[PDB]
Amino acid sequence: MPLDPRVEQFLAQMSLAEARQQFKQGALLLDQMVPPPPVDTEDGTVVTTHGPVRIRRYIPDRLRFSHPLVFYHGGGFVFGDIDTHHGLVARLCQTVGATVISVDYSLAPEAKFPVPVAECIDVARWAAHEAPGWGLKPSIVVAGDSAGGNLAAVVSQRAKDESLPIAAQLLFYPALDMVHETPSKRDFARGYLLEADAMQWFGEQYLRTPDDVSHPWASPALSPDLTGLPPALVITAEYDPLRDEGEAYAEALRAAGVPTEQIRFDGMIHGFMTMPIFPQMEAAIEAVARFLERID
Ligand SMILES: CCCC[C@@H](CC)COC(=O)c1ccccc1C(=O)OC[C@@H](CC)CCCC
Ligand SMILES: CCCC[C@@H](CC)COC(=O)c1ccccc1C(=O)OC[C@@H](CC)CCCC
Repeated sequence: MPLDPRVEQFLAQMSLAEARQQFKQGALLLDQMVPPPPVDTEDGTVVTTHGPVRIRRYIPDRLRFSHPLVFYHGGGFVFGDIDTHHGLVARLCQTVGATVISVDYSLAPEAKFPVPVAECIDVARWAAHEAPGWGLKPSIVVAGDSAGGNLAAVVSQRAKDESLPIAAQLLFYPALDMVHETPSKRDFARGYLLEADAMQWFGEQYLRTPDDVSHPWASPALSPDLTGLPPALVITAEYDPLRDEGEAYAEALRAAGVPTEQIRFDGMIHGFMTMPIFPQMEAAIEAVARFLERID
């Protein structure tokens, strides 16, 4: 099932602080290539158990969905911010007609595992508490892309113990298994934007020691019991190392009686939902909207 022609062409044609700017610079380029919709935003800070975490609450023109979204951005645990993922959250907000809190969680290696996992829970728990004050259901919807998809997944699995109501989880090409090699991983290890060397490195920045790989707050795919987790939208790209662990984990949720929609965007690569030059980005944001209609 061959590459999308638009993605094909993108691939064809190409210090910590330095690489971060570079990645910020790459994002904002795209945001000028394809302007985001305007949206009302508030800046703010949540008092978490690991310090203050900056957040941005998005507010849609029409409010249609009954629960807040909590978005954890990607970037491999080392890159990204609220501004990097403005393009996606903006659209999620307006297309879905929901309130989104984009979380500025602490980055690695200056914060190590499992600090951001903690932050993300505290913020979710904060949003649950705030939700009635906005005229919404206390339940929330966690969402993320890649590393952020990982957090979403982990927050969901801790949700019951942490007494945090979650009505759904949205996983955009997440990382779920740092222990197992998989056909897609292996097969798409170099040349499809997300590479294996990058992934080894990210895991050195993020983890304390190499044994953290088999920890379920790092590898949520390894948790043997998935019964009664929140409904899941699991979106994967075809030519992506993380594709296979994403799809297996979705099959597993489904076998554990968790309402699951899994969707592969054929011909696409990892990161495509923060890459608005592709039509498939907004096609997936449409999938998020449709899925979330079914949650009530
Ligand atoms: C704008 C969104 C895309 C950005 C993308 C980089 C281009 C990052 O997306 C990822 O999913 C990711 C990519 C590379 C490395 C890691 C990840 C990831 O989250 O965990 C994978 C494990 C594997 C050992 C590493 C950390 C181990 C504690
Ligand atoms: C269902 C969970 C997938 C996760 C994975 C890791 C545990 C297990 O994969 C397999 O068991 C597998 C083994 C041999 C051949 C294919 C597959 C497979 O996934 O087929 C995916 C096909 C189209 C449907 C790709 C076509 C486009 C490139």
